Amino acid sequence: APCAADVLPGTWRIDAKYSNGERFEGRLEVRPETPTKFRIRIEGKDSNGKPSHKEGWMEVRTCTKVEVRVKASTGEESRGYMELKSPYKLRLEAKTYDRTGHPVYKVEGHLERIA
Repeated sequence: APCAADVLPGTWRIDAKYSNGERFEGRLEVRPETPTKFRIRIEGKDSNGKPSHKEGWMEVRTCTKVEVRVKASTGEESRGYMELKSPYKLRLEAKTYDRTGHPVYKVEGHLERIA
C-alpha cells in the first residue's frame, strides 16, 4: 500500500473536534520540503464562524504515520500524529498547549484530500 508521504502534498479538508467541546472546520495545505518533511498551513473556523490559522511542519515516522507540529500566533502549539487510513484519508490526534506549555485540549479529526 502507498505510504503517507506519497499522498500528503496538496490540499486537504479538515474537520476536527476538541476535548473542550469546540470544533474546527477548514483546509490544510501541504508543501514538500524534503523527502521526510513537509510544511503545512491550516486555515478554518470554529462553530461560531471565528477564523483561526496555524502553521508548522509534518515529519514522516512510519509508512502510515506522520508527526505534526503547528503553532498559532497566540503562542499555542499543537503536536500529534496523522495516520493514513486510505489513499485520500487521514486521522488526526493531537494535544494543544498554551504559551507556558500547559495542556489546554486534545484534538481528534479527519482529513480528506481535495487537491
